[PDB]
Amino acid sequence: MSAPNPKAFPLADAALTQQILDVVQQAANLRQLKKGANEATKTLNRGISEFIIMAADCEPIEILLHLPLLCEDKNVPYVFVPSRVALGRACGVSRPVIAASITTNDASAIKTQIYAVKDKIETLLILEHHHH
Ligand SMILES: [Mg+2]
Repeated sequence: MSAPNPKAFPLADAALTQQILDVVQQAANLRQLKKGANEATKTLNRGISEFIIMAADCEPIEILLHLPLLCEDKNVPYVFVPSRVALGRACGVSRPVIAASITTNDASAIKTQIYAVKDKIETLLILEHHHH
């Protein structure tokens, strides 16, 4: 266990973290999720990312620092959760995950839950701090 990197902003609080992890889990089961920094980057480049989740304890943190920049340029919501171990479990994997992307599906059974998370993230972004 490690504390969130100072560059890991915005950081979802405990409540938002659980909300995010639960949606990530449902997205994993519905195969509406991409895992890893590279796969996440590609969803952004393709415009198929509803939102990006990153681990604040990613080490080294540099491997994912391009994501906040990319999301800001693409107007895509992004947030950091405190644990890569927890995000890994939510992704339905026995390994830590440092980045994940919930992909687009307007007919998704969990569309409303994804939209709810997006709105929460967007509100956080409005409250200061940008990577640019
Ligand atoms: Mg830019």
